Amino acid sequence: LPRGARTGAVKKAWEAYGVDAKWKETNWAKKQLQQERRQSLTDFDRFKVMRLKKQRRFEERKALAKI
Amino acid sequence: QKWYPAEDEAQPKKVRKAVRPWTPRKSLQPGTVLILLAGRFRGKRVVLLKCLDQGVLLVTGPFKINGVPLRRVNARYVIATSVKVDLTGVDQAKIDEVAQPKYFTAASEEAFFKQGEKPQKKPVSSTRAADQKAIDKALIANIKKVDMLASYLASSFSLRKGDKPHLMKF
Amino acid sequence: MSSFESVVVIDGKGHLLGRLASIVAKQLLSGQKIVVVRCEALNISGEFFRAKLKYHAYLRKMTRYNPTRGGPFHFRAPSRIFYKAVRGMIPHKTARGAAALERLKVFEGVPPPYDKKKKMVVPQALRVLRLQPGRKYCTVGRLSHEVGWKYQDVVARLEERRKAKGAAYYERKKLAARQLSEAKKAAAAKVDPKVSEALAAYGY
Amino acid sequence: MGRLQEYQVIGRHLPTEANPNPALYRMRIFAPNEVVAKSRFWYFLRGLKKVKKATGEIVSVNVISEKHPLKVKNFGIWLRYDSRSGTHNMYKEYRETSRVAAVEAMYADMAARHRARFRSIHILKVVELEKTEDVKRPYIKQLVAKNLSFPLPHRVPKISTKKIFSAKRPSTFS
Amino acid sequence: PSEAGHRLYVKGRHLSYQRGRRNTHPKTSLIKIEGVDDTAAANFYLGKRVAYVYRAQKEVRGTKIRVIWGKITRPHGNSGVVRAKFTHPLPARSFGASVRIMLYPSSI
RNA sequence: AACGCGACGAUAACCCGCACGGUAGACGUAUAAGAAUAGGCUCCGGCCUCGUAUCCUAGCAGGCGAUUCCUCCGCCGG
Repeated sequence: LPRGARTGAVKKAWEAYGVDAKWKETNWAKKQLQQERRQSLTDFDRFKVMRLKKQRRFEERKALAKI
Repeated sequence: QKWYPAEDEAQPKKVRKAVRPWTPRKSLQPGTVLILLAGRFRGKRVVLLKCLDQGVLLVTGPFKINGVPLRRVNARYVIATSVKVDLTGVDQAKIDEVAQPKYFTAASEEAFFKQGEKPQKKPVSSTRAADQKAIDKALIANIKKVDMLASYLASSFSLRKGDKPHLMKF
Repeated sequence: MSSFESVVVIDGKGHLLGRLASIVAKQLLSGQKIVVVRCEALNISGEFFRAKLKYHAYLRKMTRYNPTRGGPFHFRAPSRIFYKAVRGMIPHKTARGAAALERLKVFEGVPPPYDKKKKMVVPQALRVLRLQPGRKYCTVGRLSHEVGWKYQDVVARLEERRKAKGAAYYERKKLAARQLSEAKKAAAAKVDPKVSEALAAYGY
Repeated sequence: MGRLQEYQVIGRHLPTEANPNPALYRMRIFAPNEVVAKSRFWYFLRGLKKVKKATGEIVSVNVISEKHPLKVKNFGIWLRYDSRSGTHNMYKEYRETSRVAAVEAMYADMAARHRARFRSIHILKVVELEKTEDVKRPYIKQLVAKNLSFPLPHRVPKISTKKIFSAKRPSTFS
Repeated sequence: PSEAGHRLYVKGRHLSYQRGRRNTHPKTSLIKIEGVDDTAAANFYLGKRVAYVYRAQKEVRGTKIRVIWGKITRPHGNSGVVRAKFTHPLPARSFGASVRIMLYPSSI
């Protein structure tokens, strides 16, 4: 990136290097996307997760008891 | 009337306070699942039927899902949840019947001898049980189609650790 | 973020003295029970000798001290050096003030009730967050040891024993971390994958 | 002193029969608002010449905005302050994106290292250093040096002040 | 069995009265709501009902529980503390005692 | 320390009458490495600003009977 580059020149390097695609792969963004999706959960979709983690947990325990 | 005014009790002046219809919040719609916060059915999730006058709300359980009958409740004492159920097939004529104000409102030997005794719990009436069944018949059949709503409505709302209601989206 | 706990245990290592004392005294008055462990590992800013003059200065301005309750008594252990700090920050001549100190409970080392419990930290009083890197600091254990605390080698040997018990705790927690992660991978093949995407679309 | 702005203040003597069309003096004044910019203008003008506010009028007050506030440049500020000992002259260098930002930098810097307030401090000349090697100053010199790249060790992370208790000891590697 | 709770209130602590250095006014009390830390979060809890529940060591209605009711009037400070007005002022020895903040009246 | 403390030895019962069921503050009152902050952890793949996490969390304040599961919890003994 050239020093002091104006907005057009940084945009040229932005699209060429693909900063947005690399940021989505970055683990910092996945934690952010997990956080935003968690915060948008309504009360009825909170009742799914209580029911739904229970179903997932049951296959975890016979696997855990196996080993 | 009959009597001359026997004292100097002045009549009140004509007050300028006309009664105007109550405008409910946008989140209250027919079919919205509601969370009761006060009363004997606190914490219970219920389904709204009709918005009545002066902040009163007509709400059913339905009875076979959680146990809440046809009842009234105040708007400020309830929380509206983003899930909305369908009321296709529900009798609007029967709902308009149970929305009337008269519905939920209504010296001898036996009078003297029952002084101090605790009154016996009178049971449910035939019409109250029959109107309940007529309203709910198309209601829980609607509830079975949407997945996990039956266990949702039979459950009770509560707050866990870290549950901050100013951040919870309902 | 303003959570109410039953009792909160504060690890004392790497914490500055008066900033921990100011935060603790506000929670005691608010109604929080406080337990402080490792009072010998607390830190006081500045060089060691600066701590020595203010120890000599406190004994200077008091004629005929009580040997048992005060005077050089307060400096003869690290637990009660901290108790002297919290007491000057609390209305101790009031019954609300006395009640706030009964919520406090300070120790040197980690007693057996509190080594199996979780020890939190206070970010606003941590030495490495508040002090400049080149600034020099002293430990309250070596302040009390040069005043007359007698059990510095005692609390050391009990602490090196506690590390050894803690080493066996991780080695048990290592094996649980293997088995839990393995069971997560093992049951994911039969986790009914209509529902695995449902949890991923909700954040779990 | 605050978010100062630049002000062009032009004024002249109230005309008489003897001197119609007076001389129209102009001054550039840094001030937080216009009523301070006009006050500084009459303060200086009575200092050099005999004109005063009572016998004078102000013909214009205009804001001089930055031509390129998105470009970073070096500023040389000539200066004059009155201490207890007397008045002295010095010259500071600042690196900001605007002249009012450099004067903001000066006023905090001069009050810190020399304890000089707004009344004592007189602006002499603030001018953009157009070309390198006209920078006469060491801490600016290392910044204008070739391929600047420094680490950020021991950065204290933002922990919210209302989270009094923390479960994990924070890390200072971010 | 459910093995779940029944709490429908936010937890709070009675901090003090409205006061200066030395002039305390008992008719308004200060409450620290759990989870609120800015003035923005305190704006949610305004005009919510607030109950103070205690025990009295005598049964008057078959119960030793007595309640004092109130409401959250305005935010206090920048840290989420709120001002509460009750029917009667809270005692004094309840400084640092539990307070139940209800979720009614609701506008959600 | 006679108004601090630890270990140990030896150590108070049936009958008759009659008065009542605190605590500065429970409501999921769940969560043990150590050590450093010019570093560290690990499953050795990788990972650490973020405890904004993990566990637990449905039913008359939580019933009855099933279908169905050998998961979770509790009491006594070794």
